[PDB]
Amino acid sequence: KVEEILEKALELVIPDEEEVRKGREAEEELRRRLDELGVEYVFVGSYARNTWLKGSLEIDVFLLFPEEFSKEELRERGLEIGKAVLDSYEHPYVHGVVKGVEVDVVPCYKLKEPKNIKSAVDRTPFHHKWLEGRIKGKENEVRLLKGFLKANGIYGAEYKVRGFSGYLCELLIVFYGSFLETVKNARRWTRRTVIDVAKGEVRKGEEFFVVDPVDEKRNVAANLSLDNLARFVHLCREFMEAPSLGFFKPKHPLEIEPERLRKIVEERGTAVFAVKFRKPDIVDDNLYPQLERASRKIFEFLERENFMPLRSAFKASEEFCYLLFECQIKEISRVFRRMGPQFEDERNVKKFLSRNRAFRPFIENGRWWAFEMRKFTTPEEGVRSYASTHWHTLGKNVGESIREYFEIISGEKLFKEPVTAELCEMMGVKD
Ligand SMILES: Nc1ccn([C@@H]2O[C@H](COP(=O)(O)OP(=O)(O)OP(=O)(O)O)[C@@H](O)[C@H]2O)c(=O)n1
Ligand SMILES: [Mg+2]
Ligand SMILES: [Mg+2]
Repeated sequence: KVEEILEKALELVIPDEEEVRKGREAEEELRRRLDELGVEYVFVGSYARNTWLKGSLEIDVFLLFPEEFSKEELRERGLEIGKAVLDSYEHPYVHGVVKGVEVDVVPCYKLKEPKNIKSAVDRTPFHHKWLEGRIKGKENEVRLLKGFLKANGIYGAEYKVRGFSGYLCELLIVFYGSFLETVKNARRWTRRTVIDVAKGEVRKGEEFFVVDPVDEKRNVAANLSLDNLARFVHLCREFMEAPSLGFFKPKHPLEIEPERLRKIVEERGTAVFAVKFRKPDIVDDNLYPQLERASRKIFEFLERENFMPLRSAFKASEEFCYLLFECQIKEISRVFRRMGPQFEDERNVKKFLSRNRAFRPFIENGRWWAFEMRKFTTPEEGVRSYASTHWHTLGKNVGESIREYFEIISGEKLFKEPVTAELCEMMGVKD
């Protein structure tokens, strides 16, 4: 059964004649442009090992340079070989297109093996060398892994996904031999599982760690979040229990009507709202970590102010960002208890009592307390206040945007914004 499912899964993960066509054209051409210049380079991507997922074609070329320091020559070479170009940020590289195919031209040292100068980009060539000879023949196993992860939103080590990188997928296929064996054993991974590829061993450690065979101190699964690891383990246990081709297919967007959402929310009886603001002009890897931090600070504020947040989420559209929240408390009393000093402190007590208040302070369990008034009674009002004077804690660029402008939105108005998918997921809505 399973083998039959994996067989049909291949038709979803293995590229196609018309994209294996573009990659074969752009490659020859790129070599021609690189050779004429007499450049030293090496293709090192998923493309270079035919392990790239269907529809995800892209080429990675690393230019090799000695022991000198400013490879602004790369800026030069790339621009001179790529039909179109862009500078993506020791991180600046050329990204463009050649014969229609996306290409990355990156600056590294033709290092006579492991040492890596201010390593990062310099490791990429060894990663390729280490894999090239071990992955041969299992290309499609890698593809099944990638396709499986992707269909479930966990392929990609970028901050927006915090999932499994392509490289991590190839080390795993190499360690276990195949996609199936990988999932079968991933059913027993724990948050303390250490997969040491170079030593062919699995042990227990401090956190989930997949030792890079090229550099033992590096955790290849550094960006995989604890929760996406958990989801993969659970997915594996589910697939083996009942394999289905559906695990290799994107789930379909819960086409939900605003009136059905209003009904779910009034039925849950919670306060559902979002903070809307202009999306700052920064790259995803910079934006997402700020959206996560801004969402956590606001959640912590809601917890502290006793609005009992249930869950939060965020969304980045083309022009705006949204921080979504759901709280168990829609309204809290205007009066609250303010803690005073122990009865023994004559001086501080006199001070605590000198303040004018609508009600009389009192002693309880040896300490003075006073009833005082809150400056807001709903989580929406609480957040309007917080976002107005504590935007500095919400990330450098996200906070600056909120400082210029933001609005708290709820109800139908909220349902009209492009955040319905996030809302449904946040509340666990099902079809
Ligand atoms: N040690 C490294 C460092 C970087 N890359 C590059 O980092 C990006 C991740 O790619 P890879 O790990 O090869 O997998 P994907 O490119 O995601 O492959 P696919 O989209 O086809 O699934 C790629 O452009 C790849 O060229 C790599 O392969 N190995
Ligand atoms: Mg690639
Ligand atoms: Mg790339």
